[PDB]
This record gives sequence, C-alpha cells and structure tokens, in this order.
Amino acid sequence: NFDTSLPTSHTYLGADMEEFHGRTLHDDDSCQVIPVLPQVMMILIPGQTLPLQLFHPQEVSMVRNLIQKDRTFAVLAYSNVQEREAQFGTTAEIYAYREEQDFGIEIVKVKAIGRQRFKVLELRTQSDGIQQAKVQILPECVLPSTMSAVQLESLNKCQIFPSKPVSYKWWQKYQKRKFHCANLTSWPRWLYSLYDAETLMDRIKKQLREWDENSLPSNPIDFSYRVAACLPIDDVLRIQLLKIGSAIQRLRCELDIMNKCTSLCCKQCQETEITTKNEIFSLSLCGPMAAYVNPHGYVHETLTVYKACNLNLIGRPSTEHSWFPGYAWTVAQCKICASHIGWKFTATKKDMSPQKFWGLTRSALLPTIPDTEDEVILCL
Amino acid sequence: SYNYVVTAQKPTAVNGCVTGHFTSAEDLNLLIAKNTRLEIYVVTALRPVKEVGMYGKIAVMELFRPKGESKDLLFILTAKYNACILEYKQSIDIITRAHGNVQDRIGRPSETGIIGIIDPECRMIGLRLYDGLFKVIPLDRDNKELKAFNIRLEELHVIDVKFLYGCQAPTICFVYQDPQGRHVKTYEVSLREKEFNKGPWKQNVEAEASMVIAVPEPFGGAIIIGQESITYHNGDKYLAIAPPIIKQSTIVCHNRVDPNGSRYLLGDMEGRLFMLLLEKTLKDLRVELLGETSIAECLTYLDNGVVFVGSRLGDSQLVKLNVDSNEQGSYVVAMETFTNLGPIVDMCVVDQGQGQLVTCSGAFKEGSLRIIRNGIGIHEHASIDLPGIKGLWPLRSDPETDDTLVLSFVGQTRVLMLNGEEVEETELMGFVDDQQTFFCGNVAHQQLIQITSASVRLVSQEPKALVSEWKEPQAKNISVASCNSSQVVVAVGRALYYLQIHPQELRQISHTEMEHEVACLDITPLNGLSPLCAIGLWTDISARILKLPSFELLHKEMLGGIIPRSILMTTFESSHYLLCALGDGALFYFGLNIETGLLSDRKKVTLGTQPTVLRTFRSSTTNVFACSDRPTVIYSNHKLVFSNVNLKEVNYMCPLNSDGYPDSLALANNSTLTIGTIDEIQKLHIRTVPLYESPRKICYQEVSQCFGVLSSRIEVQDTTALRPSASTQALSSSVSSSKLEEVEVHNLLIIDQHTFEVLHAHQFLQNEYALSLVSCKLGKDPNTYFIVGTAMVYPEEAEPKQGRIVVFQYSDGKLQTVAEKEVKGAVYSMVEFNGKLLASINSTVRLYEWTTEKELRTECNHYNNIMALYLKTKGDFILVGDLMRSVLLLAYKPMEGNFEEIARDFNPNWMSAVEILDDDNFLGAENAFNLFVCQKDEERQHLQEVGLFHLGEFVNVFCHGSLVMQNPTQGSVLFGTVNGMIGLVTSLSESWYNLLLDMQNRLNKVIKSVGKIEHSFWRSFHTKTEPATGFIDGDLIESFLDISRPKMQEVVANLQYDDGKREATADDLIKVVEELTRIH
Amino acid sequence: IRLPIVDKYKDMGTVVLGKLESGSICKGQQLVMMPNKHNVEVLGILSDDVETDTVAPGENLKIRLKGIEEEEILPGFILCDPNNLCHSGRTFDAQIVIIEHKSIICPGYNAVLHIHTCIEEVEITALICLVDKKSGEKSKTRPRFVKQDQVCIARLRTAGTICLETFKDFPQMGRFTLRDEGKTIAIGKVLKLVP
Ligand SMILES: Cc1ccc(NC(=O)NCc2ccc3c(c2)CN([C@H]2CCC(=O)NC2=O)C3=O)cc1Cl
Ligand SMILES: [Zn+2]
Repeated sequence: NFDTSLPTSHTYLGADMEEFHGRTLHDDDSCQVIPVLPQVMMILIPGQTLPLQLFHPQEVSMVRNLIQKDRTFAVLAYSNVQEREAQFGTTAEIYAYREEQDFGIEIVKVKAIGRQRFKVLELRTQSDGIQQAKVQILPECVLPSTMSAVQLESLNKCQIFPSKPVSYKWWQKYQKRKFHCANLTSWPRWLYSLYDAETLMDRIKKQLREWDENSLPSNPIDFSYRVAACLPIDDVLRIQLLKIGSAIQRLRCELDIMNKCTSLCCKQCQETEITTKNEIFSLSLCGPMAAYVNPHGYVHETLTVYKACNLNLIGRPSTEHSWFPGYAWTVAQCKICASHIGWKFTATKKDMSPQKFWGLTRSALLPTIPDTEDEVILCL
Repeated sequence: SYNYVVTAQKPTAVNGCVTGHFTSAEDLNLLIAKNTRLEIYVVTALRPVKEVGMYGKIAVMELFRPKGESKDLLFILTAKYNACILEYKQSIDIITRAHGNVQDRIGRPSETGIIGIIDPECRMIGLRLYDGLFKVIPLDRDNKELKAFNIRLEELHVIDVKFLYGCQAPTICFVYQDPQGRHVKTYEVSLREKEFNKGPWKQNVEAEASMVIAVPEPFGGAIIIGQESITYHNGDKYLAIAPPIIKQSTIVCHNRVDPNGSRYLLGDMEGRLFMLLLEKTLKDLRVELLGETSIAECLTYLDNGVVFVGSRLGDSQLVKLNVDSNEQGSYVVAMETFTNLGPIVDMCVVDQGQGQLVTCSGAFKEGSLRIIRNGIGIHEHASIDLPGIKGLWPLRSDPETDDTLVLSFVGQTRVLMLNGEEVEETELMGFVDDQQTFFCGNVAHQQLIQITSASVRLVSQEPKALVSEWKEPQAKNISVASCNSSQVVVAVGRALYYLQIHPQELRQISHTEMEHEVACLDITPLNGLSPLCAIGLWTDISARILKLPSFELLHKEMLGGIIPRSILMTTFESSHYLLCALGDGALFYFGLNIETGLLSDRKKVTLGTQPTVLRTFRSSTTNVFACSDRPTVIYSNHKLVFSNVNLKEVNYMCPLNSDGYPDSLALANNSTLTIGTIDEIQKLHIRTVPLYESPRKICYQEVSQCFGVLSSRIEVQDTTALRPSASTQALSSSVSSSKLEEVEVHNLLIIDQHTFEVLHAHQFLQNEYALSLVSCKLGKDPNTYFIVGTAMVYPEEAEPKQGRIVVFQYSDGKLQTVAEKEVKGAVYSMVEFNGKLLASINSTVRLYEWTTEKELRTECNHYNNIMALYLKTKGDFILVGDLMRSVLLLAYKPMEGNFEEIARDFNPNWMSAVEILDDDNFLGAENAFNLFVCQKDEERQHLQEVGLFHLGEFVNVFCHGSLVMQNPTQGSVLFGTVNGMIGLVTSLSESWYNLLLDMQNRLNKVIKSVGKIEHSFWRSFHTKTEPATGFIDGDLIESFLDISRPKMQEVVANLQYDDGKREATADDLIKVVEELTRIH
Repeated sequence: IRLPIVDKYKDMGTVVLGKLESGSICKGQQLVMMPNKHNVEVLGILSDDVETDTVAPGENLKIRLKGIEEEEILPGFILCDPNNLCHSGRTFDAQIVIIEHKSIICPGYNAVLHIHTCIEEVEITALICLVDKKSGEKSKTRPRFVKQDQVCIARLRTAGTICLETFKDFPQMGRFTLRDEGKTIAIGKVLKLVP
C-alpha cells in the first residue's frame, strides 16, 4: 500500500507554498462582503479542501491582494437553473499560496479550505470580471439532547457515563441510560436513538470503515461536513445538505444516501453503470473523494474506485501532473456516449498497492437507487 | 390565527419537596414544588395553607435561615434562571425580598443539570448552572437584586455538589469525572477573593458514584452514594460499604430524617425505600430495606415517622414507617395517596352529551388509566335500599330543622324519622298513608300539609291531627299540585283551584278552567306569598303565567312540539327566572317579571332525553337540581350555568337539613335513597384504574363499548415478569407466538368502559414493539376494528426493517386477529382516512384500501424527506411531522389516486406533538416546553410561523374535545403533559385577541408576581429567545376575577369596549372573563 | 551539470556568465560546451561578487574558461558534464499552449522561440495532436491548426541549431515560450528531439 496523506497535501502543485496559520471566522448572522472568483463552479463544503490555479490577471490580482487582508473569498452554489441568481454558498480561506512566473505567464496556485455557509443578499459586479457578494453568515443551528427537555432532575446525575473502550453492548448500555426518560414521552429509546448525533456518527463510521483502515472530528458539525464531501452526489442534492442547518439532520440524511445509493452511472446517457459502492475506497485521507486541480486550472472532485465497467482508455499511462504520486493516468471515457468519465490510474512501481484503480470525476456521474421499485432520489 | 391557552388541570407531578419553618417559626411546613406551582402545608400528626404560582419552572427550591431572621426564607431558581428570595406574611402574602435573573451571555448549560445549594451559615447561595463556572450570590442584607459572581472550575464535568457542615469557612464538596476517572474534591470558597482555595481533603471514588450528601455538624463530612458502594469522608477518616441490598438498582433521592443526621432516607429508581444509619464519633454504616413506595422523585421526613414521597411517575404519598415491620413484609405503610396524572403519555375524549377524557398515565408499577369528568361531586353519608320512590319531602315534626323524611310510592306514602344518622319508619298522625303524596311540607300557622291524589290535608303540629281536609267539589282525582308556605294551587287535569292556609282552615278562592290538561304548576314566591302562577298545558304545549286570585296571567309562550314535565320560578344572583323542562329532555329558561308579568330573554338548552324534574335548594345561596338521565345543578355571576352532577341518574330530590345531615341533600333513584352533602363548585373528578404496567396508547371503540390500550411490561431473563399486571391478569388472553437482563413485552389490552376490567390481553411478537393503535370502520364494511402498528426491534439493527399492520376485532368476549400486513419498516402512526387506512412506515406514507376479501390492499405510496412520526388529518389534508420539528402538509388527489405536497416548514427543533387546528393552522409542541403555530397563508408552499408561547410543560398529546356540554371562542384542543397538566387551546376572533392582549398588559401592571418575574419574560418563547405571540394566556386573563374591585377598575381604566364603542367598565370585563372561564 | 551561458565577456583569458541549473561545479573541473563539443577546463569561478572553489546550483557564476573556443561561443549554448552531456540538434516535438492570438496559428507559422539563454527563430512545421484541457484527452484526429486558449502537440524546426532537453528529462532547459511581435504567444514543454 501507499501513503494516504500524500494526495490531500497536493504535492503535484509545487514543492513549497507560503503557509497561513488559520485564523479568521466571522461571527454568526453577520453581513459581510466577500469577493467571488469567476469560473470557479463547485459547491464547497466546510472543511473540504479546494485547490486552485489562476491564469487571468483579473483573478491573479484579486488573490494577490486577498492575501494581505482576509485571505477568504466566496464560493457559490448555483442550481444550473439559476443563471446567476446565486442564493447560498461557502467561505473558503486560503491556507497556502504560491505565485510562479516561471513558464512566463504568471500563475497562482492556492489551497483553500471551506469555512462558513452564507446566504446571498446582493451581488455587485466590480467591472474587473469579479463579483463582490453581500453575504449573511448562516449559524450552525445547535440543539440540546432530545431528553434535556423532559429529563427527570434526579436522573441528571447519571447522564454522564465512563467513556467507551476502543464493544457494542456499550451502545445498548448507552441507549438504555441516555434515553431512559423516553418513558415520560410518547416514543421508544430506539427512536430517540435515530436522532442522536453520537449514534448516527458511529453508524456512519462503520460505512467509512469499509472504505478502510481509519482520528477525525468529535464535533457532529464537522463530522457531518466531512462525510458530506465524501459523498459522490449531484450538484442539486449537494446544495440541499449544505442548506441543512442541523448536524443531526445532516448526519441522518447522509446515512440515507449511503444505504440508498449503491450504483454510480454515466451522468450523460444516464442508464449505464460505471461502478458501485462496493468499489469505493479512500486513497486520500480525506475520503473516497477530494477536489484536485489539473494544470489548466480545472477542478475535479475525483472518486477513487477499485474496479469499474464500460469504459474505454485512450492514449498511454502518464505521470504528468498526477494527483497521486506513484500513479500514472489514462483518460477514461464512456463506452456508449464517449463522454469523459475520469481516469484509470496505474502504478509505476511493482511494489505499490493498488496496481490499478479508477479515479472518476463527480461531474461525469449520476448516483442511482437500484430498481424501478421507488426509483430522482430525495435526501432523507 | 390567534389562540387562547388555558390550564384545565394544574400540574400534579412533584419536582422537589422540603421541610422547615416558613409560615411561622413554631410551625413545621412541607413545601412542595409541582412545576409552576408551590404548595405550602403545615404538618400535623397535612393542613393546606397557601398554594401559589411562579411565572417559572421551579428548578431549585431551598429553605434557609439567614442570621437574625425570625423564620426561614425560601430560595427559588427557575428553569429560565429567575432567582428570588421569598417570605411568608400573615390575610396572606408571599413576598419577594430579593430577585434577579442570573443568566450569563456565554455558558454551556451543564450536562448534570442545574444545582442549587445554600451553605449552613447562610453566607451564600452557590449555583452550578454552566460547565467551568460556579456562581455565588452573597447573602448580604443589602443584596435585593441578587447580583452575583462566578468562580472558574478547572473541572468541567461536575456530577454533584454540596456545601459541608462544620467548616471555619464555606466549603464545597463535589464529585467530578475526567479521563483518569471519578473523584471527590473540596474547595474553600473565599468570599473576599471570590475564588476557590485548596480544600480540606480529596479522593478515585466508585465509577458510578453520583450523589453527594452533606452530613450536619456532629460528624460533619460527606456521604457518597453510587451503584454498588456508599462511602463516607471527612478529612482522612474513610468508610466504604458495598451492601447487596442495594445491588439491584440505583439510589436517586435521599433526605435527612433527624437534625443529628443519625438516619437518612434513600429512594430507589424503581420504588425501594431504604434507611441509612450512621453509627457512633463515626464508626460504621448500615442500610435497611423499608419497602416499596411510589417511584420517588423526592423524599421528606415529616414527623411521628411519617414521610412524604413526592412522585413524578405515580401518585405522591404519605407513608408511615413502623419499627414494627410486619410479616405483611417490610416496615412502610401507606397513609394517603395524592392523585398524579403525570406522564400523560396519550389520551382520548369519549362520550353522549358532555365529553370526558381518558388518559394513559404513569409508568412501570404506577401505570394507570385516568378518567376525568367535569362535574359537581356528591359526598354520600347514607345509602338506603329503598326501591320505588316517586316523590320526596323534608319536614319538621316540631316547631326548627328537618327531622322527618316523607316518601311516596305509587298509591302509597310513608314516613321516615331521622335521629342523627339512623333513619327509622314512623307514622305521621293526620297523614293518610294509602294514597300517593304529591307534595307535603311545613306550612303557615304552626301547621303541616299533605297533598295526595284524593285530598288536600291540613294538619296541626302540637297534638298532630287533621284539622281540615279539602277535596274536589265533585270528589275527583287531583292530577297536579303546588304549594308554598301559605298557599295551594291544585289542578284536576283540565281546570284548577286556588287554596289558602289559615289555622284550622284551608279555604277555597278561585275555580278556573284551562285550554287543556295542565301538566305542571308553580307558586314559588318572589314578599311572603306568591302573587303569580306558572302553568304548563298538555296539548297547547305552552308555559303560561297567570295572576293570583284572578288567573288572567298572559305572556303565554307556546314552546314547540311533547308535554312539559316540570316548571319553576326561581332566583339566581338577584335576577328572576322562570324554568320549564320538557318530556323530551329540553329545558327552556326565560326571564321573569314578578311585577310586570312578561316572560322573555328566551334561551333553551337540552340536558338528556329522559323528562326532567326541577327543585329549589340552598348551598349559602339558592340553586336548582335537575333530575334526569343526567342530573344537573344550576347557577347563577349573571349567567345561568348548568353543571353536570357526578352521579348515575337521580329521579327525585329534596333539600335535607337535620341534626344528623346538616345542609345536606336527599337523592332518590329507582332502587336507592341517598343522603349527601354537595360540593360547590365543579372540579375535575379523576377515577384511577391501576394497570401496574406502562400504558402507551389508548383509543375508543364505542360500538364495543370498550377501550384498546397498548402497553408494555418488564420481564427478566429465562422470560418471567416482576409482578402481576393488567396484561397478565386478563379474563381472556392471547399471544402472537409460542416459545418455539430486562426485556419489554408489548400488549394490546381490551378494557371495558364501565367496569375498567381488562377483558383481553394480546401479546405481540418477541422483539415486536407496538407503536400505533386505532379504532375504525374501513371501506364499506360495517365492522369496527382495532388496528395496531408494530415495528420489529433488534439491538443489532439500529433502524427498524420490518413491522406489521394487524387488524383485530372484538366481538362477543373474544379478540380475533382478522388481517395482517408485513411492511418493510416501522409503523410509527396510523390514522383513519376517509374510510381508507393511512399509515406512516418509516419515511413513507401509505394509504390502504379495505377489500371484501378482508385484507389491506395498498392504493398509494408517498416518500418524504421526513420520517413520518406524527400523523393527523382533516378532510383531504394530511399533517406529517418528525422528531425534528419538520412539518409537511399533504393532499389526497382523488382524481389522481395519489398524494401531493401542499406546504412544508423545516425549522430544526425537537418536536413532541402536533395537531391540526383547521384547514390552515397547525399546532405543535416544541423544544424548551413551547407551543407554536404554523399557518397556510407559487410561494404558497411555505408555512408561516404565526404563534409562539412558552408553556412550561412538555406536551405529549393534542386531541380535539371539550369537558363542558355541547354549545365566543372557536373549536377546542386539549393537551396532555409530562407533568400531568391538562390544557386547552382554542381560536379567538382578531377582535378578542386585540382586547385580551391589552388586558394581559394591564393585568401585568396590577398582579403581584411571585419571584417578581415579568409575565412576558415567562411566556417568551425559549430554547434563542423571542417574545410570545399569537397566544393569550388564559391563566393570566382568568385571574382578573380574583383581584379586588379597585384593581378591576384600575385595569379597565382607559379602554374602548366593543359593541355597536365606549369607556369600558369592570362589569363589562367581569362578564367577558366569565364567558371565558366557561370553556372548561 | 548544466549551465546555460548568458554571455561571454572576453576578459582575462576568457569569461562566461550564467545561472547554474544542473549540479555542482568544482574549480578547474574539465568540461564541454555544446553544440560544438568544445573541451574546456574551469580556471576561475567568480561567483557573485565573491569567488569560491566549488559552487552548487542556483548561484550566479561568472566562470573563466580555457579552451580552443574563447569567444566565437554564443548564448544559448550551455556547459555540459562530458559523461551524460546535453542533447541537441534543431527539430523537436512539444506541447504548446496557445495563450494569446487573434486568429488561427497553423503549421508553418513562424515565430521566435525563447528557450533559456537561447533565442532562435522557429517554425511549427506540423502540429500533431490537439489536447483537451479538462481531461488530458489527446485528440483523435490531427488538427489543421490551433486557436487561442487551446493546447496542441507539435513539432518544431529552429532555422539554425539549439541545445534542447525534454521537459521531465530536464525542466528549465525544456520549458520555453514562443514569442512573436514581442508578445507571448504560447508556452511549451519539449517532449522528444527529432532526429
Ligand atoms: C505550458 C504548459 C501547460 C500545460 C501543459 N500540460 C498540458 O497541457 N497537459 C494536458 C493535460 C490537460 C488536462 C489534464 C492533464 C493533462 C492531466 N489531467 C489530470 C489527470 C489525472 C491527474 O492525476 N492529474 C491531472 O491533472 C488533466 O486534467 C504543459 C505545458 Cl508546457
Ligand atoms: Zn455514457
């Protein structure tokens, strides 16, 4: 096997960039103005990493000066139907940056990380091809436990337990002690358990484990956003989760998709299977999916999968600008429709694990719920 | 949409309970918190003294004596962090010495909950509200605004904290938990520096230690209770016992028996009461099993070995604990039971004229049905088996107070003498006893009178005997007679005579003739003798008034139809009414003119199809008793106000005032005479049907005249139960399947509606959890069915993947299982939907048609984002909700055979209950004990939030229904609660909402609020915090009636009252608020 | 080693300028200097203001050379280690991103070609295979020409002689910018070297 921390550090971008420790979060419900870079179209999730390559001096200006102050710019969710009425989005904060003029056009490569969700109020258009967006921060809306309302005061003293050994009787125990006072309400322990952040996160962990070898956030907010970015879903569904204001509802709806969406199809010709859930695994620490930039500055949320069907390969394996040090890429396209689905990755050393695997772009895919037995998914 | 919220049953459940000297230094009091209410009793070997209401959930309540104060003061801290210090004042005020809201801008509320403590020297109140901080209020004489300061805690997870006794500076002892384990520590609280100083001692305690007990100052020190171990600490003395007798469960409440601290009471989580003893200084500990009580939330030792058990899950108690333990068993015995409806976990409204409410109340051994009927109760002092009474009269064998009861049967009469409480048959000399008596009584000129069918009979009192008789001039039968102190008017069918009463003579006067055969008469005076007459004729079916001697009465109001049975002139408040009651059960009630003659301001109301009889009686003013299938008392406050009487039918009555039964009543039906005193006025009467297991749902099958109840019980592993339950003691019982650490076993009960016997217990499948229950007809099938929704629950499988919809039917004495459907998930709810069955299975809604092959055939299927936990309907609409407070409006489209989402509002907060108010409005209970309302009115697929209100209770159920007979306000929803409060919600016109909103504000200036908490702070929607809206607190409006006349005028001072507009008076409001009180 | 020579300022016996892009360079270390295969020993290494005896990549050397060729050496030659020395000749293939152009560049387009120190006029003799930017996807057909904002692979003759390396094989000496009317009109990694 191979070093899973390598792909998330985007070493293919260049050796060292100036790094920025942290620190800027804007307090909730505020009204901010943030620049939005043009041509970047991606629905960006808190905690997700975003690599960029900027070519136009418009963009290259906007950033060079952005570094001095805030370092954060604005990324927009568009339903394609919007045609510019962008209505929600996400702050991304630059944590790494490099400005090369070697080739002899000036090129700016950056690594940003999604920070906050906002609502669009207005969009004003600096005639420099850049937007500056009037933007109200959305608070992550946090709920106490389901029991904190109905809890007998005498049993408060029992609500903290000794912490879990690092094995599932513990969860039966957990359920029995935490949701004891269900008897005062009109539902069972096992229901209140289906809205328990701690439980849901654990149920999600087990699926993520299948991806293998896992640690990660303890806060449900972060966890829910981390698995949100792992989910290969479609830009219209991705805006839905993002719009969702509870961690609990995020985790729940997220478990739904992971069970309900076994197959992954050619998005263009629709009724062709490329790959399955079975085949997804996390080459990157960050998930079975991350964002990667290519050399022409195009962004690819690519999904690492072990086999996959109904593709052609064109050309020969190349390590040029490869996102996965150790592997070469060959362009993959839909056997039927020719529409470019991703890449097949191939080892250059015979002592690496996965000798081959597919990396499939999310733009090229359509998650399906198998059958015509309730077959357009709605997140739950 | 604008709504009125009012309480119909105050919360019953006990939060907390304390003793000490509050009312008076010499008295010993018990102070009890029942959520928003505070009861004050004086102990004797409990006399209620004062009960009041916080604008608050009482969350801490302690008594304490500051230096140089004459009795104890009372600290309350509410769930909204409203502090106050309170004094009793002698007629009685509870006054607020000090108050302040001790909220902080930052601060995560602690997982272990709010914890209030007062040190023994009364230096400070110590508050633990948030993790990391310990708040201190100095008790300095000059701290009226309870200003306070925080001390940082390194330790973030504090389990429990107490001040210690016998320290040279105030000292806290607490248990906390971190990664290295659980530990007890102490701090010295430096009053001056406002910091902790390294405490006298510390110590890794038991893993699950959770209770701190501070021992008073002979031994001083602390006791620490866990699961297995009880441990004592002071400095570096240390005792640790681990007795088996507390192995089985968890000690959750405690209390000191004596000042010494020799003895402590300890309460189990499942109903054991223990005594802990400290042996002497401190050398050993022994715990001893007193027995079983209601599951205790809090305990107080009172005196003479009597103990108050405050319950939440069950009825609260008084228990006597003997040092004689019986071989009945261990040593505790019940003295009193105090009703607790708490957990109202589900309910339904039944029955046919004035509806009554049945609940699933309690939990584990405390599980019960509660039946709640609005009512005037009657305390019985005698019942006598005495069939056939057809009239009743009190009488006085001596000139003062009745001593004689006269009863009539068909063509027969008989006399009872009363000596104290012993009734004995006698003869009255002068009274014929072989005819039926129509009236008798004491009369004018030291005399007596019997009016039979035959004759009208004047009798003397000193040497009793018949001084004059009157019969018809043609020796005929009397049909109907009416007599007062001085006069008689007797009818003979068609025509009728007026008679007087002088000594030895009853001499005739007027001998008139009527349209048709007179059916009822009256002569009740309004000033010694009645110058007027009430009549009712057989065939013109009319209530006529006539002049005396003359008889040309006039104002002869021909009501419609059926013959009149009774008629009466009487006086409520001071207005004068005429009442005429029909043989169909109707009752017409007109205005009267004693001096004018006109009968007017007509209203009419029905009481029950069996013909009605009307009597006057005193209980200090005058009311009317109305006998029929449903007996009714009448008053009054300038409405006449019918009030059902808590009794099976009363055929006849009279007032009865004896040396044995003073200011009492005599009630006769077909087979019994009853003598009783009668409560004024109507309260909620609760009948309690113990099940000894947890009831979970209830619904009503009217044709089977019985209830279905889902319930569950706890067995321990082979599986075999911990006690006899409803479900183990049914007459007939079934099981879903044969036998081919605690467990939960679900049952459907069939409870009789009359006897509340458990007729049948069905047991569902092993692992099968019964979720939903419902009674209804389906398709075109005349049968009514019980229908259960289940879900198959395994611990390994976190989401339910299979469940049943089962159709039962109860005919004869047998429960048949008629039809099943397996379904690939949980059936969280069901609801009858236009003769189809609508069920929510996970996040699908499914509508089933009921075939003739007698099976459910899926018609349609709708998937939502939301799990469908709540379902309700009206007309074509479906209201769907989930735990998270997300709501969906759905519409059945008959021409498409299909469902359609109409509106939705996802607004993430814990939701406990929903209801439809009408096509356009939706009620909900939501986190931090709130109510809210959604409204319907493209972008018409958005629901608007038009109402919020901080209730103070956690609603488990809404249900349409009332508890006052049929019929200002519009519609009615009742709601049931964890604390055992029952409420009512109803709509107001925008006119009344505006008026009552003004009123609230004006009543706020006038009413004294207990902790000096502002009403609007209290009602303000809480989790976020916003002002309350679109709700009117009827609890507040109704208190208008309790303030003094000058305060009433204060409140109405500058108001435009609204009809046809002008300066509003106290009287305009008194009548408005009274109409308002009449909706429960 | 590899030092693209910027200029020769005959001084002393002789001397030469550059940035030193492959390897370390020891005082008196016999070398060669390309297309012409001229031997030469380092005499003098006046790196930066300072002299040092040996010096590693990055630095800015002037170097006194002794050889049969002592001016008559031009910029866009390079020094080379004699073992693995530098590839060269005058045709080559490369991947050439068109950044600025009004119309449609197309084979037998003439332009200037700045590779490292060298600056020789060049023709793209044919172009080869288009390539789409989103993918990597080489192209199916040949392309008759390449417009702006677009990538191709193409073969290139310098109307004299160069000293190339392939990108990957080397980078600083195989990235290069076509340039015309003093604008930058493409940029290109060199791939092969033809004959
Ligand atoms: C000045 C210049 C500019 C660009 C290029 N390279 C190109 O045009 N090169 C064509 C090219 C275009 C797009 C992509 C690639 C190569 C490779 N690739 C993915 C494959 C999977 C991976 O792991 N990393 C990726 O980036 C692309 O999206 C050369 C020069 Cl000299
Ligand atoms: Zn395709």
